Amino acid sequence: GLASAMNAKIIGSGERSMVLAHGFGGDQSVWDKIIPVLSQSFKVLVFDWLFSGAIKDQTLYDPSKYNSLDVFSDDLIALMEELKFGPVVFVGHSMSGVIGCAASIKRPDLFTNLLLIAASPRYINSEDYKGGFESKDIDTIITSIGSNYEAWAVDFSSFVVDSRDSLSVQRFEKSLKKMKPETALALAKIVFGSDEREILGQVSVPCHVIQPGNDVVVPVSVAYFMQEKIKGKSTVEIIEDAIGHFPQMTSHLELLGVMRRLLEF
Repeated sequence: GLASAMNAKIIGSGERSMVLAHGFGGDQSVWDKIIPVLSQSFKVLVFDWLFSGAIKDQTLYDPSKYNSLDVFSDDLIALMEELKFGPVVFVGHSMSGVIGCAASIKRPDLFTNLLLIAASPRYINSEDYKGGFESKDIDTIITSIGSNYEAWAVDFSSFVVDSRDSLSVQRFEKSLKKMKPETALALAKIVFGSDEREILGQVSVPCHVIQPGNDVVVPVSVAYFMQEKIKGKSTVEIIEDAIGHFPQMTSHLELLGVMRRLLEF
């Protein structure tokens, strides 16, 4: 029953298969600008993660089940199996990047390539690793989500979406505001406090780390960290004029250029 709950759709035709997986607080409409071109060359699976505001039944998401990022890769594989879909080029935005990595370790046979878009294995800074945020900042984000959610959604969307693209800032604000605030909080704990650094060494499927030139959520060094740690073939592609965390919304032709180069279409 995962396909109906997750609003799963396969868009396009032909012998190439792709999955587009949205990130924190989003839904599948984040892909709207690039899905027309991609569907000319790929069968594209899009869906909403069960935390999304787009899920019709907002009571489905249980933080007791969703207590680590690991659980989402199980959902992904189950959905692909239910759809008899694969193997795929998996395109994962943000949290979905490491989710796709984990999925590829669980089922290497389902994943031909991984494209990670502004992905990070860890946001929290330590002595040996720079993720972009101090632990105290992550805690404050979460208490902000849990104190005045709507205000937080306005501030957060303005923080992480290219301020040159007001329409995209508003689209993401809208998506965030559709979330159940308790679900957003539960999710933020496991995403913003994640540590998936150790799984990278197990990734054997070819990987492409696509990184905005200036993203407050992911410092450039994280992209190069992932490339270094990933076992299989791996490249880093910087989109130099990309700002913020949503290049598929705010630098979409640049992103399609990179994808065309990487995937030869």
